[PDB]
Amino acid sequence: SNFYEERTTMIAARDLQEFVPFGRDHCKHQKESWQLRKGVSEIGEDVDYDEELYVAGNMVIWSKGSKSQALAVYKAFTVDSPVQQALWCDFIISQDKSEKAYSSNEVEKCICILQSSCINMHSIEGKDYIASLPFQVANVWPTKYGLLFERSASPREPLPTMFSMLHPLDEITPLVCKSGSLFRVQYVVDHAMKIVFLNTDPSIVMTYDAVQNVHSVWTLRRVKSEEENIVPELCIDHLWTETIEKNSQASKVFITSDLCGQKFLCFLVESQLQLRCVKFQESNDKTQLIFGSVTNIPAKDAAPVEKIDTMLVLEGSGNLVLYTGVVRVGKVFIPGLPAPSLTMSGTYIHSIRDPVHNRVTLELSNGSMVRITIPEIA
Repeated sequence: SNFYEERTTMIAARDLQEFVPFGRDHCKHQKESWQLRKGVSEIGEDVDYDEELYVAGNMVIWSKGSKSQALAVYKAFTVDSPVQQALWCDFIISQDKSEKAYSSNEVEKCICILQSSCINMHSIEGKDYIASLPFQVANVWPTKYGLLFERSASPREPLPTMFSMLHPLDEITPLVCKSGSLFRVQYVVDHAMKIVFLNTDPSIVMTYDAVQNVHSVWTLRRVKSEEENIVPELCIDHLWTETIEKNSQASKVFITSDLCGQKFLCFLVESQLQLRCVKFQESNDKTQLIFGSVTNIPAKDAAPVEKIDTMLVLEGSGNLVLYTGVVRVGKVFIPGLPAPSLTMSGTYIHSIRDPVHNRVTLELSNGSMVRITIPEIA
């Protein structure tokens, strides 16, 4: 007899609901995009709030609601030309004078809407900032210090390709980079370097080097007073380059933690169907990051589920698999929606997105979208 001796683990997903972005209803009527993040509840309020930032054509819809409450609040913005990009961002108002772990910078939170002609920043407190950039914007990224712009491509004096904006009314300034050697700072001018990820805490940037086909991670910080070299405000400071087969630009990047607190920086390399997960941790003197082993996890797609310290992985086969960091926990089962080897339906999960609390969106192959709950394995 087996005597309860363990062999296989199966995870019960539950609380399945059709998902259609809130903003889809409140817009003109075809390209659309959105992102979800957690909203804030009041102190000791027992409810999970979602925020959605939705974009279609000339409109941006911000909304906040709950899966448990009927009504959501929303704010619509309409501009005159197609929205290139919309994002949440924040600008430092007052720098933290304290070393204590509870202390932080006072900041001004905004919704940033980018058009061809200009950029608009709408603060939560009610200020509309209007600015424009002297060049074409390929992409913009929120950072700990505001916004970071990538310029589209159009003696020897190359124009810098990356620019920070520390306050919506301030002049933008070129980014510099510092890269350590064994045996100095300079302007970012390489067009081969592509940003793929920003994070605020820890304050880092991940880039893909399009000619050497390897990713790098950097500390994003203020320039030091030895800026003897228009003067930069921010700097990217090389931390790590992967040791690695064609290696494409990462399609998705995120941080996850396992059950015992080990963090990983994970980036999905589509061309190899791998999720590369690199351990990292803060220095014990807390001045910078330390990087450990990298693990390749087979994946078509993946999403961190932060509230419960696990990560969902979608395999090439269409199987959903739950991880905690790089340790596989088990297959995830969804009532009504079998894996492909278990159904005659042509319907499979095409992709995974919008993790908030313990819920995640599945994009299904028949066009529709479904939101599910992943239980604590805690």
